[PDB]
Amino acid sequence: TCLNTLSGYCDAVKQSASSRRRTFVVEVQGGYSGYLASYAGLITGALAV
Amino acid sequence: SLFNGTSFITLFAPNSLQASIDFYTNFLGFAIRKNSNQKLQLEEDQNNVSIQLILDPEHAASVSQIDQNIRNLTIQSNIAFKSSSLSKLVKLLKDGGHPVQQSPNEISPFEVYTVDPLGSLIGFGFKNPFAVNERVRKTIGVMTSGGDSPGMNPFVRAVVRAGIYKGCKVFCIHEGYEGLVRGGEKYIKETQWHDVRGWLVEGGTNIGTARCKEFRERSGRLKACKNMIDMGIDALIVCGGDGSLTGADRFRSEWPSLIEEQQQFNTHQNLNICGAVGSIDNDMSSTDATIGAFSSLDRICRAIDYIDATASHSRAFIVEVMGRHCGWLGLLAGLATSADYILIPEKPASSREWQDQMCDIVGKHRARGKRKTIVIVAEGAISNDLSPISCDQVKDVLVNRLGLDTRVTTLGHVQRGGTAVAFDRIYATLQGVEAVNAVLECDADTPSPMIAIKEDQITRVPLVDAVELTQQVAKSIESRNFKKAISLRDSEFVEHMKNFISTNSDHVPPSLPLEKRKKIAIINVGAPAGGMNSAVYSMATYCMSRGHVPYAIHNGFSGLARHESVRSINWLDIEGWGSLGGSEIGTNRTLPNDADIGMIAYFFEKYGFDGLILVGGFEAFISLHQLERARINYPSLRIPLVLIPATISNNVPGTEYSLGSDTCLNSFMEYCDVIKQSAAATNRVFVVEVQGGNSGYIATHAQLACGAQISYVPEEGISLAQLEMDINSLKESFANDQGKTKSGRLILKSENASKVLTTEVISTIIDDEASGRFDSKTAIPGHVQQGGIPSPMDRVRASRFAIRAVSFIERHSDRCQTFKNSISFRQTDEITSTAVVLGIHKQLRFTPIRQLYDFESDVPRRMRNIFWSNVREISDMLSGRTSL
Amino acid sequence: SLFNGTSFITLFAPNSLQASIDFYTNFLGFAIRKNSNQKLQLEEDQNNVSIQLILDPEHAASVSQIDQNIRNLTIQSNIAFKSSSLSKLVKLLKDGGHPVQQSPNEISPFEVYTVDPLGSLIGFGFKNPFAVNERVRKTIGVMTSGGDSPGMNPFVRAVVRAGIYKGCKVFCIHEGYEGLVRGGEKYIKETQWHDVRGWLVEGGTNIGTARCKEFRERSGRLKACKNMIDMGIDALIVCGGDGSLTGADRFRSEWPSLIEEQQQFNTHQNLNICGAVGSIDNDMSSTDATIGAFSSLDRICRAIDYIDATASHSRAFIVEVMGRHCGWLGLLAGLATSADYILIPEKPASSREWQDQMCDIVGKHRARGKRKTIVIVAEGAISNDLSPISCDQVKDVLVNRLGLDTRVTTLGHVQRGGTAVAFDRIYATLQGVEAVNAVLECDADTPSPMIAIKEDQITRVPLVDAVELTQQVAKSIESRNFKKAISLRDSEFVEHMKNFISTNSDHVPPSLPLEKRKKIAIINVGAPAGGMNSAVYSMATYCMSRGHVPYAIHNGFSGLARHESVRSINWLDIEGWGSLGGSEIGTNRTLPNDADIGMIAYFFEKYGFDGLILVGGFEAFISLHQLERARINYPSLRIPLVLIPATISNNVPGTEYSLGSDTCLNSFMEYCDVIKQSAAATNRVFVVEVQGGNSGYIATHAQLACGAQISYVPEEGISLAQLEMDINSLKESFANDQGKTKSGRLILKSENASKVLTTEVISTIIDDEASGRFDSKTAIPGHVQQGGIPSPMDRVRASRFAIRAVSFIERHSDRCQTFKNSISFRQTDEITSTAVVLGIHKQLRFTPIRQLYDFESDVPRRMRNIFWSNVREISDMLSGRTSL
Ligand SMILES: Nc1ncnc2c1ncn2[C@@H]1O[C@H](COP(=O)(O)OP(=O)(O)OP(=O)(O)O)[C@@H](O)[C@H]1O
Ligand SMILES: Nc1ncnc2c1ncn2[C@@H]1O[C@H](COP(=O)(O)OP(=O)(O)OP(=O)(O)O)[C@@H](O)[C@H]1O
Repeated sequence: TCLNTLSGYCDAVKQSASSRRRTFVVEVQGGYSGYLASYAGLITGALAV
Repeated sequence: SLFNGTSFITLFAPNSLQASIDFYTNFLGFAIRKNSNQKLQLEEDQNNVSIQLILDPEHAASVSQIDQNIRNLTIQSNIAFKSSSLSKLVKLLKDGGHPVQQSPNEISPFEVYTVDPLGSLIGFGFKNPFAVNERVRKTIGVMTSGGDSPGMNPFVRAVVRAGIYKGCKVFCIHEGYEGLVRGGEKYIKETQWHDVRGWLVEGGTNIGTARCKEFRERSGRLKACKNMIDMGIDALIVCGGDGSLTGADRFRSEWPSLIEEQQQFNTHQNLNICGAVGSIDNDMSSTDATIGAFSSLDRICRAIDYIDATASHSRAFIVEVMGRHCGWLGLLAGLATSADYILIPEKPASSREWQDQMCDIVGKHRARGKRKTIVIVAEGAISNDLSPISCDQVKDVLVNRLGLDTRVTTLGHVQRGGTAVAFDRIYATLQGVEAVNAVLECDADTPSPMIAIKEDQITRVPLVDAVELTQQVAKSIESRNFKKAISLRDSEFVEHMKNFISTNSDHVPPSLPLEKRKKIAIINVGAPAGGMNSAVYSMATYCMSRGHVPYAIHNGFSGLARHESVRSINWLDIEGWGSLGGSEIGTNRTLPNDADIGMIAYFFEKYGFDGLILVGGFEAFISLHQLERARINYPSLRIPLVLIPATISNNVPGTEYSLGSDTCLNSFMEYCDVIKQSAAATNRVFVVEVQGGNSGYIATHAQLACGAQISYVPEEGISLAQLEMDINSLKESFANDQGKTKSGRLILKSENASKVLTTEVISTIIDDEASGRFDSKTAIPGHVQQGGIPSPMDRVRASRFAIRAVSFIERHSDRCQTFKNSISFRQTDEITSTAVVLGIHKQLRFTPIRQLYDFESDVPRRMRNIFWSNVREISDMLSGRTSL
Repeated sequence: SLFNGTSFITLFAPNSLQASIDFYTNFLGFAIRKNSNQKLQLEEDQNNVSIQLILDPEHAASVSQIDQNIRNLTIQSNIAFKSSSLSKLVKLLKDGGHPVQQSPNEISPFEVYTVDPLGSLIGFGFKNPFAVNERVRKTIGVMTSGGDSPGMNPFVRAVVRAGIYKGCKVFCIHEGYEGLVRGGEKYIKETQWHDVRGWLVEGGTNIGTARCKEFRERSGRLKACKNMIDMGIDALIVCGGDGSLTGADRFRSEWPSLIEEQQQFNTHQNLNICGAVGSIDNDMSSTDATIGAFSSLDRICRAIDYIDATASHSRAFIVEVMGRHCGWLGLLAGLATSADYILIPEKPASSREWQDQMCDIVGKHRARGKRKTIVIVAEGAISNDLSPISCDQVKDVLVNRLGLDTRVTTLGHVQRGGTAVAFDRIYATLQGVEAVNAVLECDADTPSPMIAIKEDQITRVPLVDAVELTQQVAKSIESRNFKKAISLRDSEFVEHMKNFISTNSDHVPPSLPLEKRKKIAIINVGAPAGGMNSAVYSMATYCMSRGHVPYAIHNGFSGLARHESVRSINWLDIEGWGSLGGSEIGTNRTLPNDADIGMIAYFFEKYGFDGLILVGGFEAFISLHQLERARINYPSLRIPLVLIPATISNNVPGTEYSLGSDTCLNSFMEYCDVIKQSAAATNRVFVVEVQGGNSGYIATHAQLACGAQISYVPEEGISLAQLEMDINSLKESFANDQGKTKSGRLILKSENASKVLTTEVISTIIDDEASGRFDSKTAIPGHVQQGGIPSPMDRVRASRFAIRAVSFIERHSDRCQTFKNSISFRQTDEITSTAVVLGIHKQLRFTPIRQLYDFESDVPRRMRNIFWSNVREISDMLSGRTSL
């Protein structure tokens, strides 16, 4: 559910990133494990994670 | 020195003297000195102001009269006075029939004329900021009728709370008329404030609806009447459909059922009844939008959007739409999703068979390049001869007459389910509030009201007249006068019908003669907003419909001046633009003067634009004014300039509705729901940072739609005293949650409300003060609130406005070409009227940029007087907020 | 269109044609077309630029010559060219002897004339930012001589490091000449880079000084010579006093001591010698300040300040000052602390007994109100007949001739102890660096240098000529020609002597005739700075001395315009102002145009000011320009306007020294010392946030004075690569501390260096990267760096500048009154010269505001080209910093 919520959230981020904003640092709250962030990165086409 | 001071001004009168004596005393505050030697005007004590008046024939009546009229041209020796707050005197003179001259009309020196002309007034000796300005009780019954309509719960929540606040018992009549006829504690339950907790999010009707067979007869209507008098219900509020309200109207006229079988008959003598339309159909005639209509429209468009989100030849798609009597849902879905052909009851095929009509329109679209054909079939889809047209009927024509593989999508109950859209939540809530007030304000001589919306404004309309009018429309359809039926529907319906067929029709010869065809350009200025692309799509397709040449100025004023970004608009290239988010053209915050104004003017003449449409926020607002003021230098700019406000903020003066604010409101409303749901799962508050800048519009509306306890707005700010009061409110709120529904708590804080007391700071103060009784967490979504796919409302409103903009340019172009082809342009009133802002006011009106810039805006760094003050009051009422 | 393009310009010549052919080819880049038909000028390939020249008699020589001279008045039909970077062509024309016309001289259109006049050039069609611009090995020996002088350790530190960096062995000659004569490893030790650690803070001389009796004779001079050749010392650096350097000079001439008693005589044939003055006295003639002079002056003023910090009648105080030969310390202390009477050798009483002179001056002061009489007695205090005057001698006169209870304060060794003041640390260090270079650059044909300071600039002066000149002064004193002796001292000494006696003398008839007496006003604009009050004190007392009427404009331009803050200056009221911090008058950042410029002008005429002295920073700089530009409107402003820069930042162009920068430098230097000392106590770094705004001057100088490893400046910024490099430097620095002195580590970061990489952020990055090997802590003192009690230097410099300001107003007032009394003021060159900035440049000069505002400043939001580039290079050298 979270990954679905995040991908959708980022789709709206990249659309608002098209004289407002260019690069976005989306903060993922997945505890002390990089799983959430890593998964989210792959599915959103993030530059750096 | 030798000219040590100024003693007095000496004035000579002809022979008569009194006219001036009355002027300087009433207008300037002077007084005649006691015991006059012949037949001195001093101001006041502890001063040195004096004007001497003599009746000696030293000044002629003929000369003075000629000089007064000579001054009526907007030079002579004069006298100036030191006077504080000149603004007040200027108004007093102007309204008193005296002309005045001033610096920025804000203002520095004021100058008027008497029989003694040129009487100046300065607000100081030399240039500097000026001299400081001196010195009633009745128990209510709510019920819902007809099919499920999103927004019925928000309405009931509103009625329960409003009525409670106004000090009266609220009863919820379960199962509508069935519950009213059966009566008893079983169906008529007393409802408390905490019983309607979090109903904003809830879909359908928690009270319930039921079709009562008995109430259709006098048998039941009497039983229902008894039950109200037994329950002590002094007033009824019905929230339902057409017949649902017609039956309430019949019950109103049949109320004198005194039936001997007197204490109760004396008290419960009159029926206080109020109606609100709870329908997805939007069939009721005296309202612009019924409760549930936009949520239903949203469900339909959500499906169409998914259908469009794919590849392919020989494909047709049918969207079977719910809505038995009206074609509003079909027409608006068709408009919002640019459907090829719509089958609605108000516009059946007339000059040719519906199959021939459909195939021609569909065919033309496919031939020009459009591969995804979408056909919308209304529940009330009908032919000339009133024969209902089914989906299968439509499917076989597409499969057999054309070679298309047709896949039908039917919404069914989807169109009644889900939470109410922001518009339905905001409007159903306000309607609930109004329904209570109407019911309380009611007197036996006042005709029973129905709550209605008329161009984004809540009004009261007689229920009888609304019931009669809806029947008149049904009569027109049944009597086969569809053209008449269309005109009988609200003015928005007739405009949308016109808008749709024109935008649907490039592939037919132009509607204007060669001479009347123009070159219209469009730009996007500011941050992106939902409907920017729709305004462009609608304007281009409408231009093609008329025979105009639509031009798109890519990437604002910077793109034009530095790069010659004038680009043509091709119908096939703009396919699906009405449904796309952001700005395809490209938008920026660059102003015409921050880009080359001379270069903008050069390209305007190079491409010979006959008009300009600006779609954007406050920067596009300033842009209009900058282009208007440059008209003196450049004849190329002496053409109609129209602004269609597009900001998520709603900071642009001229409109009460900016494009993209509903898209934004709905995305934030969906975000806040999840946050409140999360708070409901754990004794916790959320401080939710809101966008919109210096405009508090979005946080105001999000507070109402989400049920936030507080909303901190930039216009009010955040005081420590209010913060302490509000924190103590939270402390008490959680101490009283023992027993009630756990719906969760929100505080909405517009980033601009406080630079010091920030979302994060506020939340840490809540934790500090909470003393472990509850916690606070922030929710900072960011400048993502824009949203992708624009709301059906935004897509629809943008279409309407883009067309009104083109139509204004059509009207004013002839007048402009007089100023365009001529030098010696002195910047008259006929020309300033052409640089305008399209807007909603109570009425859809074009307002000249001059009056809104000079008088209606914080032109400066603030970029923003609010209208939403009442919405604020109601949302504080509904959440129990105590201000200071 | 029909006029589709522009082919070529056709020019007709008289009969001769060649002069123009040479002009358009050299100046415009044109070329003559190959094989001319008669006896075409095209620019380049793939273009369309062409100018046709015909020799047909269609244009007359007489008409063309008259038209060229007619244009020499700064209208005619012309031709404009599209050309990038017009600035380059304008310089090429002007320097080539051709006049040009332009927009802001920054610039937009350029226009010159040939035999074919008015050849225009535009940098674009219409208004917008323009078209982009196209396409040697020798081993050194250091010694200190004479009495302890603060700054001797900083100097030696500099010599040891500079010499090491330049790749040569440095030997420290312990016990000066004694060590040189005795020789051996016992006195001549090889010194390493880490051996001079934290010597900046250390007082006196770590090497040591000793009076060598043997070196006074040829007996010792020979022994010393041997020891140098035995130690292999190829060069000597002496840091000491007068005789200390005269003895080195005698040793230089006596160096040809070949003495047979040849390998060594061949190599060590010439004496590379360099001198630096290490004295508190400031007696050496070819330098403006000797090393230790300002620290000694500081000790004296610290005592006088404590004496003044009390109540009381019948009280006199004697400050016995160390300084045997010169009166510089006495004179400067007297000036900085406004002492009543000073007893210095250069100015003994002449026309009357010193007792009569003293009693008269002291008496006059007490009579006018001054209750705390301060008398300064020099070590060299003398009478006409060269009889030394003692403290007791002075005490008895005050106790017996006047009724004063006299308490003597004697500084003694206090005047040689303590750390060197910021000026001494900065200057001694740079002198050390220069001494090394001088010694290396030396050749047998070059006369032995002495390092000298000449108006804040390090220079080389022949030691013989400096030794000779000091003797000449001593001769003048001994031959009783004190007037001569005074003139023989540096130009600053003669000016200070004049400044002191004039400021000491309201209580004597004015020095100017009635006609030549003026009304001079003073304002303080910007944030407070040490010396603002001193500039006011000195200007008022100097005005009274001349017979002028000194006026003070309280609380800047806002106070004048809004409140009429013109106030008179009473001598008794300004008692002790020269020693007070901040602004007694009141200062603010309000600009003349942000206050009413018309009102400023009104009060300037109401009070009839003959001149204005602005004491303040960049806002006072803008203020000058704003007052200068308003001269066209207001005759009242057509008077000399003088700015004395006062900022802790040193951001004002026109000076290299702003008032209050030494006060500030010293307070921050004292702060950094404590922070470094704390770092030294715990493997720790401190990131110290520095003030000064967008000016990197204070952090540059603080880095040098404190021994900070890095200083992050706004002009350079802070890159991640430099930050990583610098962190790795720290990593290595701590890894190498194993064995050496623990002196502590500092990084100075100007707040404006980075908005992202802040003091706190930088420090957290250091900890992250340090990986537990060391830690980082911040030091953020804040906007407190201003400082109270201004430095003696600031008090003294402010006096000097205030007097130069009054003297300029005296000179220029006569010229101004021509423009003042006349309308038709066309804003000439004679008038623009009067609005000036007083400043230090290499020379003390007045620079017209026009050239510094238009060309030398970042007028905009930056408020600031730097000079301190070399200081930066040296401080990185001394700390081992590696840039990118
Ligand atoms: N139901 C519809 N859905 C979409 N577009 C329509 C529809 N009806 C008409 N139009 C638009 O109007 C254009 C003209 O339609 P048409 O030629 O059939 O004339 P009409 O006056 O609307 O029809 P009739 O006289 O039969 O009612 C169409 O080609 C189409 O682009
Ligand atoms: N040693 C001093 N200390 C302080 N002020 C002095 C001193 N000598 C002179 N002045 C100042 O100069 C003023 C005028 O001095 P004076 O009346 O002695 O004439 P003079 O030219 O300085 O003396 P002389 O001819 O004896 O050298 C004094 O009233 C005082 O302002």
